[PDB]
Amino acid sequence: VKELLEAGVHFGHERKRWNPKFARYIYAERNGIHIIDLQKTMEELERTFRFIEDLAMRGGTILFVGTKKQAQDIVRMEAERAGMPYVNQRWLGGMLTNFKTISQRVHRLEELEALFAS
RNA sequence: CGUCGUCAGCUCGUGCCGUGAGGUGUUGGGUUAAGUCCCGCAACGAGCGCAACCCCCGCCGUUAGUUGCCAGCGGUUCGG
Ligand SMILES: [Mg+2]
Ligand SMILES: [Mg+2]
Ligand SMILES: [Mg+2]
Repeated sequence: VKELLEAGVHFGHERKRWNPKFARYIYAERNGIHIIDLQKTMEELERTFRFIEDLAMRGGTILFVGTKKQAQDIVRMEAERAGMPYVNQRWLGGMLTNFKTISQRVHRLEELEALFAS
């Protein structure tokens, strides 16, 4: 019910542009495309999802980062529905390490939403 | 105080990179008088600069008329 759908379009990408440390999961090469194996894919999906199901109800927050044209609005839609923050548009330089500084930009957003209804 | 020159610049906080000096921000294309602004961006902002806030000169209005003008019967030293 997982790989029945994951075998839809959700596997098989970039030809001859490959980071070869990813070759654990890389299955074959047909029409140039490095097709990715689905078995280790789904077990690695469980390895992620066990951690997500732990640290998602432990008060832990997920930060959904996606910048390409392909993954913009389907990150923006599915990111706001668990309270989890996202970056739909260009994710800036140091939102995380410089978080205490970009908190000032969030507060300027709040003190500008004060100036909207003003 | 003159000067580079009213020239568009010089920086900082924090983050990143770099052993380090130091970058980055401030590069790039566009744009203006301008580091002016926006689009991308390891940058996000901020400070002094620029601009604007000041004043004159421009037009119009309100108030005010011992300057000002004939519109007015009309004096008339016959002259604002
Ligand atoms: Mg500096
Ligand atoms: Mg270091
Ligand atoms: Mg400036």
